Amino acid sequence: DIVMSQSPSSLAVSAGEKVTMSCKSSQSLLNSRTRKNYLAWYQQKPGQSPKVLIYWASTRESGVPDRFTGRGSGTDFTLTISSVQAEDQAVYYCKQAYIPPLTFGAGTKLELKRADAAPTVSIFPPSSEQLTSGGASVVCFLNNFYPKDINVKWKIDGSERQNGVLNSWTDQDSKDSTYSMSSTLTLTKDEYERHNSYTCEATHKTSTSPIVKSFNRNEC
Amino acid sequence: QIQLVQSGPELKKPGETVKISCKASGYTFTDFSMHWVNQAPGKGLNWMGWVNTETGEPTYADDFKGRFAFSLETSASTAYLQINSLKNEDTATYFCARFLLRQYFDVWGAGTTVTVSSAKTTPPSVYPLAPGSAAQTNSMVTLGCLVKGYFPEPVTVTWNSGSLSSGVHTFPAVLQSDLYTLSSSVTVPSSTWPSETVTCNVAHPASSTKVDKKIVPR
Amino acid sequence: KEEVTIKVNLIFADGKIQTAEFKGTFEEATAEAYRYADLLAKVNGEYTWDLEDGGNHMNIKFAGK
Repeated sequence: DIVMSQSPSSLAVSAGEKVTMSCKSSQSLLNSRTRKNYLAWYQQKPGQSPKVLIYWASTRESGVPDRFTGRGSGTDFTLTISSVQAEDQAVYYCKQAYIPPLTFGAGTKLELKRADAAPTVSIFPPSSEQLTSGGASVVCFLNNFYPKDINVKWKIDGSERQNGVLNSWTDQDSKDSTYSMSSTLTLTKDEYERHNSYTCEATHKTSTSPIVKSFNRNEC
Repeated sequence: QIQLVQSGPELKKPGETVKISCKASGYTFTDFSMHWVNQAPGKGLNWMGWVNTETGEPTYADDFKGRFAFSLETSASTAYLQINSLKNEDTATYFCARFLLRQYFDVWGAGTTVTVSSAKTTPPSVYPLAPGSAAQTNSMVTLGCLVKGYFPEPVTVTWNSGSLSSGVHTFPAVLQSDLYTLSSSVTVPSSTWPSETVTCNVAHPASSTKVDKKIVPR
Repeated sequence: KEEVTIKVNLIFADGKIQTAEFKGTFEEATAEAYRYADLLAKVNGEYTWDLEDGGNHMNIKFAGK
């Protein structure tokens, strides 16, 4: 089979800047008869189906912005994008269709960098209908923080541990290019009311000192 | 008005067979072939093969030679895909796509998502999340909803029925104890919260659950 | 995809910075890294580099023009 290699496997760039992706085929895709390389690039955003950007290695399909380009012949191709913008947040695939089986590259993930940002955290105690049922989830939100890595832990203070502290992450924001996670602290009620203060600890590039957000066993 | 419409997400248990459809619209189904492409959670795209729409002949890619068939129904201008005796690893999204002469796919289905698992269908429970007004007041407020203990995949989430869009962050479910957890996040000026009303909408086709939740101040 | 991952900082002339990761065996990866640099070379010119963390990170500096 024709084996498709893509590089790099991920890339992070800033807005306005030129991004270049490469695709190499294990053998040529030049079609003798046609005079056309049977090479196509697709983009695919979180949640969606893929959509073509380029076909015949260098033909741009109607409605894709001219900032998208490709080139190459044989076995070396590239995809260039002249101004990356948050909307260009996605995975890009090349696909050959020279001789079957049709095969894809394992895809280049394109992510934007931008100016650092502090998260915006927010604590939430559990909630009646839930209390009522037996559990006690507690929840925190670190939405809109730039560098993607981040950690987290739970403390009823001198207590700081976990079990059932499940967190989640989202893909890079299409608007503002940042990142966010939810943190979701499972206990039980009989226990939640037996313990203390209840805090949130938010470690990021943007602070020596953590961001701490702790709550009302005073309103609650 | 030019499209492939694909059947809803499937939940199967190991051993079962599944059969997914893809319905053309807005084009002469006969003029082109249909192919198929899947993709496991978090991975890249794998070509499964194609079927000739003007003779029914299905060429399969060696990875899916076996338990996969490709049929048709031209007269309903539909393609289908059958997978025999499921297995875990068949967990994936499957795609339908129209192939053009110029050697690219033009029109993709949305994909039907196959979930291969023994876990039992369950509904969420929803819980609101509100600002307690125990230590701070900011200009802007972060309401949340939280969607707990359910199976299988999907649950949709909306804020004000769709109207609140612009500062949400709904989270990928996170499997655990054969159960999933989501949650959602919203940010409205406070100049609007009290005030305007903010409710979130959750749905779980599998459990036929629809549920609205207003988020009521503290 | 990840069998090893080679992180690279791309560092061009006027100090813009991009950053890239590589897929695969320590050796096909290290090579797609260099082959990627070369491709960029073509416009951004010649480079140098210094390897850190067991060669499992790499900074590649382009000379501009």
